[PDB]
Amino acid sequence: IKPPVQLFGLDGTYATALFSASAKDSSIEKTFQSVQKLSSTISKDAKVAQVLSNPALSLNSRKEVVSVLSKELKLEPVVSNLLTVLAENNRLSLFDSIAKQFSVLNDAYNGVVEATVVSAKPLDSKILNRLTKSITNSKYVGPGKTLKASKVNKLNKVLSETI
Amino acid sequence: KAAPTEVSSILESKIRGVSDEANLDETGRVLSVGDGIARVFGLNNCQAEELVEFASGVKGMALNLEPGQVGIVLFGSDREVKEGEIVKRTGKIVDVPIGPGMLGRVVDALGNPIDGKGPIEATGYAIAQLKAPGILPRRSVFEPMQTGLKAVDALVPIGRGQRELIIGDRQTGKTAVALDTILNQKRWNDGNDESKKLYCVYVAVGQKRSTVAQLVQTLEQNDAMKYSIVVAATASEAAPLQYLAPFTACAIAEWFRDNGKHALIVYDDLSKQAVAYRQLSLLLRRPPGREAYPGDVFYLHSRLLERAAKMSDANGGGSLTALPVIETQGGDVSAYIPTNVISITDGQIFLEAELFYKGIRPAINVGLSVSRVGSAAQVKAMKQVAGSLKLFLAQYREVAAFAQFGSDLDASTKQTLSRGERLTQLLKQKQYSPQASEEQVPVIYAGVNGFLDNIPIERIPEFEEQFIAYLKANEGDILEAIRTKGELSSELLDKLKSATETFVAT
Amino acid sequence: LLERAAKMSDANGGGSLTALPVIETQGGDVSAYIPTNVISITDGQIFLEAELFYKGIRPAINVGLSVSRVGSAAQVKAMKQVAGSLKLFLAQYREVAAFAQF
Amino acid sequence: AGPASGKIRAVIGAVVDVQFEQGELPAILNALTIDQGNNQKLVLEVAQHLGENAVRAIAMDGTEGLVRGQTVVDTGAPISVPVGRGTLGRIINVVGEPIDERGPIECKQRNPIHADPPSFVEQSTEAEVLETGIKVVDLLAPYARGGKIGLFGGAGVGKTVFIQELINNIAKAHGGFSVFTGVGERTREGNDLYREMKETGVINLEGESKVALVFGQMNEPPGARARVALTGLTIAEYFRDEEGQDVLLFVDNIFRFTQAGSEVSALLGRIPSAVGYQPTLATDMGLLQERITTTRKGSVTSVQAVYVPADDLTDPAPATTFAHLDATTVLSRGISELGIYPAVDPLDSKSRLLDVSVVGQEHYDVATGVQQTLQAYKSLQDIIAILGMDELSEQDKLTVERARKIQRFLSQPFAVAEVFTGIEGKLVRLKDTIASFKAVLEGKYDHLPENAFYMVGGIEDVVAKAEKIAA
Amino acid sequence: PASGKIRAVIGAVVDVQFEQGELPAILNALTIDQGNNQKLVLEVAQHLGENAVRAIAMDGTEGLVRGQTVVDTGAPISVPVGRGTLGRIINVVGEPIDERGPIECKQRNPIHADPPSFVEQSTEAEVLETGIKVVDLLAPYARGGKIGLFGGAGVGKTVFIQELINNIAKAHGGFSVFTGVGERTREGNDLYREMKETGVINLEGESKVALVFGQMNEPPGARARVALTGLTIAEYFRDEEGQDVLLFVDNIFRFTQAGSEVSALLGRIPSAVGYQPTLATDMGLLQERITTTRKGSVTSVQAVYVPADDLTDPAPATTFAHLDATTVLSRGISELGIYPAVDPLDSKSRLLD
Ligand SMILES: Nc1ncnc2c1ncn2[C@@H]1O[C@H](COP(=O)(O)OP(=O)(O)OP(=O)(O)O)[C@@H](O)[C@H]1O
Ligand SMILES: Nc1ncnc2c1ncn2[C@@H]1O[C@H](COP(=O)(O)OP(=O)(O)O)[C@@H](O)[C@H]1O
Ligand SMILES: Nc1ncnc2c1ncn2[C@@H]1O[C@H](COP(=O)(O)OP(=O)(O)O)[C@@H](O)[C@H]1O
Ligand SMILES: [Mg+2]
Ligand SMILES: [Mg+2]
Repeated sequence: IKPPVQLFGLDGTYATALFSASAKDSSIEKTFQSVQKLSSTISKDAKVAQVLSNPALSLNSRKEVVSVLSKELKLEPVVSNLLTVLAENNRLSLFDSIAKQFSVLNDAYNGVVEATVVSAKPLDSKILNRLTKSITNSKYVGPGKTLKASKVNKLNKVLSETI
Repeated sequence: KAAPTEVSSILESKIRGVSDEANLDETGRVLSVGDGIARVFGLNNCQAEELVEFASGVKGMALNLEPGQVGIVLFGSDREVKEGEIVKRTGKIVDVPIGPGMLGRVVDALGNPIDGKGPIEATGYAIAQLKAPGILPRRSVFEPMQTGLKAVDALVPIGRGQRELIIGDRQTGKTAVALDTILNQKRWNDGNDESKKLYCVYVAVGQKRSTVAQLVQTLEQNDAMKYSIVVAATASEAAPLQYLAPFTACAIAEWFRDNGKHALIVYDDLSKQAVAYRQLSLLLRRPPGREAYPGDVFYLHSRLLERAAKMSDANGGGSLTALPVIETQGGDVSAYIPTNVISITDGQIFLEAELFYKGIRPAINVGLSVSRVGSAAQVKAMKQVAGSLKLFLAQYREVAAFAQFGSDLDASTKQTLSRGERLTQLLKQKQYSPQASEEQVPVIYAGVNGFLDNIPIERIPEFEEQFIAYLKANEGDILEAIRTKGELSSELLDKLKSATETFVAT
Repeated sequence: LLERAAKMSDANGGGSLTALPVIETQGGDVSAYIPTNVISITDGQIFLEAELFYKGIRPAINVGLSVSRVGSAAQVKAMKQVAGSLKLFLAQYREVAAFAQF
Repeated sequence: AGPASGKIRAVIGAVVDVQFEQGELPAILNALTIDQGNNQKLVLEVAQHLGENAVRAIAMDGTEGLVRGQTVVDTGAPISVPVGRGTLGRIINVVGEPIDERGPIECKQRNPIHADPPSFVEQSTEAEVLETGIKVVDLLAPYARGGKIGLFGGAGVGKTVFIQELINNIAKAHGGFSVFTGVGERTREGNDLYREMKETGVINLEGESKVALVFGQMNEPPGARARVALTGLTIAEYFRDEEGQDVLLFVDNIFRFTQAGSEVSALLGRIPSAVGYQPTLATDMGLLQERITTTRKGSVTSVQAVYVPADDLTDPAPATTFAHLDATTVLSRGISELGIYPAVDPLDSKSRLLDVSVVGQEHYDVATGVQQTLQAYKSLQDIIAILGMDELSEQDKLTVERARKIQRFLSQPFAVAEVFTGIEGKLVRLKDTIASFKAVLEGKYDHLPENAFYMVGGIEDVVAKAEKIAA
Repeated sequence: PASGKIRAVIGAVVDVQFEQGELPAILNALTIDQGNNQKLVLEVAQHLGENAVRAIAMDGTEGLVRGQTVVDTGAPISVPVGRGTLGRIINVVGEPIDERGPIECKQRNPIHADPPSFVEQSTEAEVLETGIKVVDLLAPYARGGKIGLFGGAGVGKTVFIQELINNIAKAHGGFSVFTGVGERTREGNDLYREMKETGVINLEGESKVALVFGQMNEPPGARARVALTGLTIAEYFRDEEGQDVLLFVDNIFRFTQAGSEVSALLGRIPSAVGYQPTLATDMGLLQERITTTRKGSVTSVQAVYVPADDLTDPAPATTFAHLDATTVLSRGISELGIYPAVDPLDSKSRLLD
């Protein structure tokens, strides 16, 4: 099963390959919280980051370090197979790209995205985009909106071109 | 940064399961096809230069074995292969059929018969990429290769086991010298002496479909296609079939030299074989070099030419001749592909386009063509007349500029101009008209001694046919003794001078 | 871009478009990559040599190199009658001019 | 129906990558239709397959206006073209559509442009000569009937005028039908060739025609120029195999087929070869030249014209086509500036029918004697530029005068070049050209001048021009 | 023993994957078991990373599958040195190719070694006596330098090499080492039979010249390493025994062309006239080893071939900077009555001061 989200084709196909096997027997909800624990315990830790980003170690040494850290964290289902594929193919240096592409699949098929103005929009999970953007723009413009431009820049450029 | 093999489609297979198919060794899936190249994913048990087979029936040769994929060069069209097709492995290397049953039929680059005469009784199977002979299993070139031309048997005489290059421009005498040498072996192949026969091996590579059909029809009318192998390799096929035509033809011709017979390979042409090897290497993601060629440009032509050598008496006593034709651009013999073939061969026959339009048939420059074997691989009867003719031809070429001022010639200048013009016109022969060793020894002795200086320059063509016909009916004992013994004693020199002096008075 | 400038027929309006493309050479080398590509697409070329331009013969138009593919059909009938042998007189006068220096 | 719909993912120039489904991807050399905004379509030929349910296709027209994600339906087969008797007299394109504004081509069958060539067992050798009418073609390099003819030459030497003059005296009196397929020509050359055939009886709009017109000059993109040779050869191959007629394919020019493939080879993922060419130059030229041969069903006399790059015969597009042609008519730029019309090289042109067993013993001695006198005049001319005419004897003085008169006698005024020469067109036969050349080499026309043979016909026109010039 | 697995095989270049810590260094010979062959030598070129290093095979790589056993020798391409290699035809890997049994050598020196230092070199240029009247007076050969033998076919190139090796072994007591790199198949068999009939190579007696086989029928790794195998046997006689050895490289132009073939197929960019980028580094690593030390010297008499008669090319100007002498053999004499054809005006040397 391939979802219509494209997401590159070579580098972005890492998270899309494991999404086909995780979409069976309801196993997409536990993969979101398990993917965030692998990046938070390597970035702000200063321990397993320098010992894995180098071009040393071996094939059996990289697989034993991922299995020892997953037995005391939050990985017991299909989360252990994702780290073993990136260790033998030398893909452990870009662990943030595999975790970021996995969260974009759940937000596209079960919610909206894009933007509008100023900050972010609302990203509702209704159905169509025409009936959800009109009901959320009137409730967000009144509440908040500090406005800290587009109409003043277009009027000044039209007067300079005719002079 | 990025790589191939596992990508999108191939990358979404190992995440669900690390098994799926239990093969991944003898079979493979095609991931990218185009320009005669198929990137089959898998096939870990496939060796280098091994034959393959697709699902549509087209064969392939795995030459670029990567870690994730396997670059195979298809031998046919790219329209039959698609993305996701099954590619099986044959388990063997690129081989071809050999033996005595291939004589009389035109085979292709893989050994299949294309003449339409049934199957071929192959007595063995030899690989295309075979090793050449060593320095201990080779002997000196002592046998003489009768080509039929009067200017080839006296100047640059080729022998059995040597490599004579056929350099030249476009339409100047490239394929004409190779066709006359193979048709001149009818006097020895029709007999019973197996050591005197020489099986031809014409390997047409790069030519069109009409050029291969015209050359095979001319050899069958003169009884010369019964013991000559024809390797058909047109330019309408793939790049893998034309590049492997030199290795497949050398493996079939090596069976006769390893048994006790002689062979003669004619790689026509050497320039077309280098363009086929560079086309498959440029599509396999490889770095190029000089003149858009690969790194092994000099090793591709030297490996196929070193296998045609003369064996010793302990190996069987056979030999193999290699006649590669180097198609030059505009007469420049110091090019990229021209310099590599001349340095690896033991002699080269130059052919200029200016001497072919004057009247020299064929255009063979004596000052540019030379043989590395010398007079060691020639007959003793023809070596006595070629020794004095080499010094007279070299002196007349340097003093040829004084021919425009004939009113200021001296005594020694007029003798060298008259003898040099009659010797060059006597060696000019027509197409498909080869001469034997006995007829060429009588014509060269009459011009080197001084029996042809009294005749005119325009009567040199009529004197060659009149002296050859009168010697076969009046003095038949002198012509038969020079061919059987192969030498000339004291009684043969006195009988040849008396017969030529009596016939020069009319 | 040069194929669009062609003479239309009577059913298309009867108009035409003339194209005058100038090719900047380097030392009179007309056998380059951009020089040989534009000369084999246009219907004739006007060779401007730098040898006759410095002597005073302006404009330096070589009669033996520049030619027109249209011929005498693109010229007026008045100029073609009085100068019918102008193309043949340029080739005969060039060979006779070199004999004076011998 | 099961239409293989594809989505456009990349579009960079002539190459356009189309992404389809898994398993429903098209094969190589397959026509892909695309709906635009007009009433026509955007034909695209699949070249290679990049993988991941995507294949790179080459567009045969303008790629402007294509967005990412458009529908790309597959036809299932290759580029079909109309064949038969309905294509005669109409101007067909590279995709098989009419461009003459004369309605649609009512054809019963449509064959593909991509097809395999003949085998080695189906080849039929021949040795018949074909009379063209020129004095320098019937004496030096004679054209073979049913073979490939190549008119090599530079820019402005006479390549387009040589193919037009031969079609007005050989194709108009032949039993079979012609096939003028122009690839990489000009916009003005296509309109002048169609109007000349209608006034001579070759293309009748209200009667019967025997000449197939295939459009495709340099005004299109690189995909239409490379496929113009395969579309024009498909209509001529059906008349010689299914109908069994001596077809005559006229390609102008033959050098544009190899230059069109090298323009899109850099964007397809291939490395460049020598002189900026493609790596598959000998494989793409041999697949199209082998199919235009003579088999057992019929003959096909191909009269293509090769364009030398800046007068260079050592290029990769000129030297690779010399091995697949019987008669080669190479032209020189130096002979065209002296007044020889046309500039036919008497020493560089060679043919396979120039032997004593095909033309006879009398014609073989005349061809060898004319080539020996012309080759000897080049060596004697270098000594006259430093020493002068004082070093020449009696034999060298007579050979210089005979070589100048023989070079001007072979140049005859063509019928299509009457607007540039002024004189009328003359056509000499094969028997009159051999008798006039043998009499001048013996000493029967030594008292005549050199201007009596320039721009004349045979032996009858040379005697009438000498008496009128002396009065 | 360190074992490896073959990961890639694209012609002569073959990549092997080792383990952690047991990875081989550069210029390391790798052993590989085949069928009819003994061992396929594969010199290590560089390391691409991720426990992988690209190597260049010195023989045919046809028949190798992905996952073959590749054992590491631990050092470079060793060859047999000493007095046991005299009279036998050796190869680039130090194996016999004369079918006369194995070379019973006591030690094996590697082909990849450093040259002499600045403190162990000769402080004065000495002349080398050859015995010829036109060599000891005109262009004198330097003790420990390079001499170019330029000449055509049939001028006297093969007779000059045989006479110089016999005169140096009788007047000075030095052996020779003929390393025919880039030679032909017919030229190697004719040179071995002609030396036995003259007295230079004796099968039953005592030999005085080494034979190193190096035809162009092999791959690019065997032709480029043919110069290092012949120079290692000649250098051992001057450092251990102390003798003025004479090395012959026929031809000198084949060594420069073989080095650029293996470099262009690895991924390196070309230089001028299609040459390799390290032209001055590859030619200087083999010419500096044939110098004069404190125990002996090593003369070089290679045959330099000009490319298309051009002395200003990249293969002619790079080899002429290290040549101290020159033995030009023009075609003007020969048949004129001079034995041999030695030009007294074209043959120049830097030691004639
Ligand atoms: N010695 C000769 N005498 C007369 N004619 C010759 C001679 N040698 C060659 N020819 C003519 O030359 C023509 C071509 O010969 P050949 O096949 O040897 O060259 P080619 O293969 O055509 O050259 P290219 O491949 O460059 O076209 C033949 O038709 C033959 O008539
Ligand atoms: N028989 C002839 N007599 C006089 N001029 C000729 C003859 N044949 C060709 N030409 C000239 O050669 C030129 C060819 O022009 P063009 O066709 O554009 O170039 P190419 O011939 O290289 O395609 C024409 O301008 C014409 O004047
Ligand atoms: N000192 C000499 N005296 C007479 N002849 C010699 C002498 N040295 C060499 N030669 C001749 O030179 C020839 C060299 O032949 P060869 O070795 O085949 O060519 P090359 O020397 O170019 O390798 C021999 O045939 C030999 O007769
Ligand atoms: Mg040929
Ligand atoms: Mg034209």
